[PDB]
Amino acid sequence: VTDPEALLLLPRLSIQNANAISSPLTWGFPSPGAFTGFVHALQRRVGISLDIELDGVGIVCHRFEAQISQPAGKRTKVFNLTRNPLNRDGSTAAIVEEGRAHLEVSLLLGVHGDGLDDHPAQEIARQVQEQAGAMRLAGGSILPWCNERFPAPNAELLMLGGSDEQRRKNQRRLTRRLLPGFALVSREALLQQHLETLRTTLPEATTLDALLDLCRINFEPPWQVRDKPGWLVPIPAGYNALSPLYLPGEVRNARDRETPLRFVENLFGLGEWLSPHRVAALSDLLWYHHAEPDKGLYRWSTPRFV
Amino acid sequence: ILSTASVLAFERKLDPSDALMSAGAWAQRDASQEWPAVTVREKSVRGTISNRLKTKDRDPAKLDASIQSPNLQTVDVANLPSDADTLKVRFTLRVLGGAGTPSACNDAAYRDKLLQTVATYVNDQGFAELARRYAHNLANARFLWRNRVGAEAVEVRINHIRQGEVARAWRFDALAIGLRDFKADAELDALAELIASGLSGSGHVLLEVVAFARIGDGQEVFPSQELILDKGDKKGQKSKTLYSVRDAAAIHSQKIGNALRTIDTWYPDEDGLGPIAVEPYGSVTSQGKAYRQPKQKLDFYTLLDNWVLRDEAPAVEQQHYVIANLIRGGVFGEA
Amino acid sequence: ILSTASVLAFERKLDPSDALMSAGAWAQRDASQEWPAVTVREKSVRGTISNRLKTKDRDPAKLDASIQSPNLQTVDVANLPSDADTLKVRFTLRVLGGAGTPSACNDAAYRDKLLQTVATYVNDQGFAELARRYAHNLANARFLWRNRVGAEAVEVRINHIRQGEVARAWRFDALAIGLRDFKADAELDALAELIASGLSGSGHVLLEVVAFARIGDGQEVFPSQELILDKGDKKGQKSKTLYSVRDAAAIHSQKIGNALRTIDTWYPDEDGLGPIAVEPYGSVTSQGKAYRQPKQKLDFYTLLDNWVLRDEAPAVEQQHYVIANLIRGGVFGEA
Amino acid sequence: MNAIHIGPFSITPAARGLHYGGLPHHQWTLYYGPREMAIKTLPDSYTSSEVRDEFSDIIAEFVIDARHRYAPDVLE
Amino acid sequence: PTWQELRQFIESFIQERLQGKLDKLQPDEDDKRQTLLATHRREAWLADAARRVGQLQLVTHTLKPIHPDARGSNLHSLPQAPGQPGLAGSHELGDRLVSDVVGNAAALDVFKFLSLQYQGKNLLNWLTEDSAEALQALSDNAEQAREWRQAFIGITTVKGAPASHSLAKQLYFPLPGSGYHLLAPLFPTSLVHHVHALLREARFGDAAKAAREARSRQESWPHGFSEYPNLAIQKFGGTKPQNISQLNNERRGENWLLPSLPPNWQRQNVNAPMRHSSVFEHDFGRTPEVSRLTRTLQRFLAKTVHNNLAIRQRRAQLVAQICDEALQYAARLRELEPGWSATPGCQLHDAEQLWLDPLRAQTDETFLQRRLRGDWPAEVGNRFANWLNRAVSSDSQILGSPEAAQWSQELSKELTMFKEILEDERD
DNA sequence: GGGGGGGGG
DNA sequence: CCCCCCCCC
Repeated sequence: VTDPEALLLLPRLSIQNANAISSPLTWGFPSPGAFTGFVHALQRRVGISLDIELDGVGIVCHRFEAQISQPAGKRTKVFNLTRNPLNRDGSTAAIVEEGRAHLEVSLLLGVHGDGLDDHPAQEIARQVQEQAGAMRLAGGSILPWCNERFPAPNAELLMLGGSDEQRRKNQRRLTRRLLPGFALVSREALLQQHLETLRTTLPEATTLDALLDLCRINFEPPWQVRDKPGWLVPIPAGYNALSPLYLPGEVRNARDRETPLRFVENLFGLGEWLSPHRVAALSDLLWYHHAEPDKGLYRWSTPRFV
Repeated sequence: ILSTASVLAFERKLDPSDALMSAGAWAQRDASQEWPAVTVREKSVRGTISNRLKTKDRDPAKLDASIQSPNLQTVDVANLPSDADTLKVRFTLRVLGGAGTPSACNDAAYRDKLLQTVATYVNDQGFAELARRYAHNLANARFLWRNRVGAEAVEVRINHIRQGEVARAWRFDALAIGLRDFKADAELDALAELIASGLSGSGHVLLEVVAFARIGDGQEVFPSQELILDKGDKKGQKSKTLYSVRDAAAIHSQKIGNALRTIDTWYPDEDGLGPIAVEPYGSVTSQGKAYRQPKQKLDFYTLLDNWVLRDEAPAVEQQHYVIANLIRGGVFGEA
Repeated sequence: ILSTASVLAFERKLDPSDALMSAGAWAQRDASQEWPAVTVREKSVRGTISNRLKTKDRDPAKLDASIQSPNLQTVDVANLPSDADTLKVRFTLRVLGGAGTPSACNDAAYRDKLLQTVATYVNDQGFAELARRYAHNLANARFLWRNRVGAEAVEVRINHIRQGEVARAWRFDALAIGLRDFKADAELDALAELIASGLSGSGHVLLEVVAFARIGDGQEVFPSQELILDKGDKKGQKSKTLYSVRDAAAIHSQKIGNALRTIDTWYPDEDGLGPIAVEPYGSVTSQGKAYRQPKQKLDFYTLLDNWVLRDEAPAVEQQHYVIANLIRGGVFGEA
Repeated sequence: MNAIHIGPFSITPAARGLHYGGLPHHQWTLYYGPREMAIKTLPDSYTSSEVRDEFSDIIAEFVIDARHRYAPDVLE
Repeated sequence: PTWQELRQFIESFIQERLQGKLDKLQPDEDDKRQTLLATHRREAWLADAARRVGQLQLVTHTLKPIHPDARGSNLHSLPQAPGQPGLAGSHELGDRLVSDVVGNAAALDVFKFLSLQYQGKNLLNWLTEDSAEALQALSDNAEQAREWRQAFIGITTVKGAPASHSLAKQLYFPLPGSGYHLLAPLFPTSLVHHVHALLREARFGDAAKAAREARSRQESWPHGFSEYPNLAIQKFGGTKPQNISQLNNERRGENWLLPSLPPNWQRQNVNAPMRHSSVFEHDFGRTPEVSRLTRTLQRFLAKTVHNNLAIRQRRAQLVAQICDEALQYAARLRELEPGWSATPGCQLHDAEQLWLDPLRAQTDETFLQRRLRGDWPAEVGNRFANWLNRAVSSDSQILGSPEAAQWSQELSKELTMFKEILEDERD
């Protein structure tokens, strides 16, 4: 919703057991809403004391490992589980299938505020790094890099460049820092135009079928494969309204009785993983919240991408 | 009237990393940064029927027919190399601050009462006994589990990482410190002071825990076995599967946490086992029996509602158990 | 009424390792730590028709048609080099102890009764006959299964590894010590006392066992062999796959365990065959017939349910068999 | 059970049954006449359709190789 | 139209249920037939159904897939269609909507008593309107018909207070100006059932299997197929999938999650090309990603020009991906040893070694640290361009036409970008 | 057909 | 908390 005055690079963060089930329809890399919520929790915890705002997160995902296995005779996969403790009668409890993933991601954070002029860049960078080293990113603990060879501090780069060439060199150096990974971006325009292409191909086609067609490998008879522009993952694109926004004390057993609750349904969109050298600026990769609370639509996206 | 909060959840304080397992030689433990990792391999077993028979297949003809059909499995096995008698197990522990602060709470009054109860607990005795028992369970390598059973010598090195360097190095003989006695030692008290300051603090305390076990040359190490459901599939699967991160055998973080939380020596049953893991309704998976039942007034939930709501503060041991549950975490709250 | 527990899981005492086989020469076996490992190479076999026919292809036309077009296979084969006559097989055994205590037990009172039963056994007749027979099965190289059947001379060296150093060395002629007679020898009695001290919990016993067998220059050795689910054609008709850990042939640990457990000379059938491997229902896969069937009251489960549940103590050799089963370990217990 | 005859193909099981995993298994053999092409271990709970579908990929690969091996010549 | 045919159909339904439970019980004595016909043969069974419709609930989004000891408010609501483009949901389910049933496993029979087609339409939409044939076909009395209609139509409306349990998920969302919403999500079991049905047609349908056989026969077919690789199975009920919901009893567990995976989710290893002559043609080129990219360039090079420039745009994008992977290869070459390029060897591609190992400038103070700074190696991509010249088709029709000119233009532009990327490696 | 489990008393 | 009926293997 705003252009960041600076970009803070949180380095390689090893998230231990992240929620591999991103959505009721998708598994794998966690939701971008988890990353945006983590950055908002960082702004809630240490952002206010530094007189800065932390909005917008760019994910690089340097490493992914899924705690999964492939059973023999099946082409699908299953989630490795954890043994929950027994009940009070000594019996095994009912198992809820929860999957885990070891992530290694680096985050570009959009920083704007007067506190950037009040503190050194390395000071606020080290403060938000040591705050983020005791938090969670998708349900997993963050490994804060103890007793390895060379630890990685941040590099907060001011986006108000004095010259266009110096700004370009800064963005290319920051892209070179986060090199072995893929920027995950939102593709609402690509999914909508592919929906229009399928509607010209066949009418009454929903956005779900256009999302599904952009993920399966289509085999065409003369036997070739229908190509895709990018990786084109199905991402959770936010939450849509399923109920009116009830009063803060209205909903029974809410998390807090001061925040209003509204039952939601998952919104599914198309995301794309790209090499981060294929972007004009690294501020395009930032994932922003977008509530629009009168109509539900509690989305996260990448505005100012293309 | 101080009703209990309908959601009440606590973060996992003392959250460990996955215990990376590597191999090497004893008296080369100082240069253990380049030790090759233990790799999980596959092998085949042909056993014979040795389970109990239910008095319908005990006839010699059917039993001989069952033996005549060969029973075969594939098992994931982790072994030490035949020139490395020492198993090194390394993980990172983050002692998080705000141990008595819940993640979620409905009632503001219940949150204030719980914070006041925890604050009176820190003002009275602190986390000093609990961090002593946590430093004990770090000091003996209970997180090695079956790697600790037949080892010649186990030694635990624990390094406090303040910013990027070892702020304080502790070295413990893990076999000398028992699995069931919580005694007093100067280095153990210093580690207890550090862990209690991390629990009482606002940030976190970072520790690197490395355990060297002299199991034997080429012996079988025991990483955590992965819980994979067969789900009634037609094709036979491998019976035993292990855990690894990247060609490197590992123990699950919850197993290391369960070994770290094995401090509960205050359950109403007899302590023939010794300490058990701090669980609500005192569940022990190795026994199939749950101590600290709610029919007695010593389970975690009734102790919390007595300590917080009705102001019936229990004994100091049960207060230690309640705060150990709060450090452990969990999802509580009636409907 | 003292019902037996649903889970009575026992750990494995006398823990073996994957016995790696290298190659070398006789009279150079003293310096054998640099010996090159036996490689599991590949070769091709042309299989002629040599099995029983099913009274349908017994016609000469279809038999000659099948013989005219035979079938080819690729086998993993492990051989000595053409300049190496001696096979060396190396593994480490770990005599743990605490054999009466099970790892998991649903019933505490049944666990106490089993502990009292094993304690009264040890007070009456400890691990003296059992460790003597285990030292026998180590002394003759029964873990050389088909590497012993035509060996010219087998020599077994057992070194007690204490603090990374050899505490005591044993050197046995494995052909003089038979595979069926359990006689007495002073060095064998010393090894029996060491395994007794390991099994009683009075000491930590790790042994390095190296067996040198004279098979011949280039002769085929017999390591452990893996199961092959699919042959296919992408894999070039892989019919036999032998076991190897890292470019080095090896025997499975459980095969060494089964060879070490061959102490049971007290089954109700005649001992003209000799000892059989200790197992519930005394099963031999090569014989295909269970000695100690559940019908004749001499198997492990009925003897354990008489000795412990109903205090019906069996004979001294039969309770030796029961305690040998407890040393072997298993998933004893009903569903 | 019994052999599955797919044209010239015969899927015949071994009479011996193994117990891979815990479930019983049988080693099923696929022949094109006297030549075997795929020996695969399959459960006894498998139906005939599942045993057919296990070897259907090798069957289709052999069909494709026979089409591309004995294709007639082309005059342009 | 007539109430008599609806009465005949519901009497036939209860008679079929009566003879089904008589065949299931197989009773020949002990007066079980009289007790069975005394409660499931008359209108009182409908009154008994009045005791069963209040227990069941027809929902589209439920909470019971989240931890089964949680008791929340499962609600049947169709979400509004979002005005923003390019995102899907359960709002896309229009007439292709299957409503899940939650409640007891014994009252569910009355669900088909609300799902028959007597006059040609579903009876819940028949009972949502005050029709003439309605309220007479099931009850002779008016008030009994009204209360039966209200109880039978209450299976759609949510019962109890609006509530989400503690074990359910609740996630704060930051408002634009100074606020939060708690936003408890529910499992879209109707949407999951629709996606699972579509995947069932895609993977085990008759037309899909026929297209798979046509691919296996390498013959033509009027329609294609799909594969859906890397699917994940998430079983909700462990012992009784029927305890979760009725739709989860239709598909026993098996959530069938789509692979939203990053491209580095299957990182094999990092290897150092020691005894080899060129990195692009021996080690980097054998990775499967650039393998599929090179086969894609081979397929797109020998093609018609009717969509040419647009295809060329795709081709430009395609060729960009390959040099991206080259940088990605260099990226994982940052994960290797600092001084692997200084090892001994007769041939180790020393022309590329200034870019292969950037960390050897830390190893050597002046032996090779100043060499990369003074040389500024950017010609290596030209060597890679030579390897990329092995990615083009050997067709003289492209060389005669301007297709080779456009290929050389986009190749020169992308290796200009690659050389500019390799130029400022010293910063 | 048998055994587990949910639901009503 | 115990018994019976339904549903799954």
